[PDB]
Amino acid sequence: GNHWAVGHLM
Repeated sequence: GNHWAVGHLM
């Protein structure tokens, strides 16, 4: 998607 890394931290 646009940014999955955001789901790992937040």
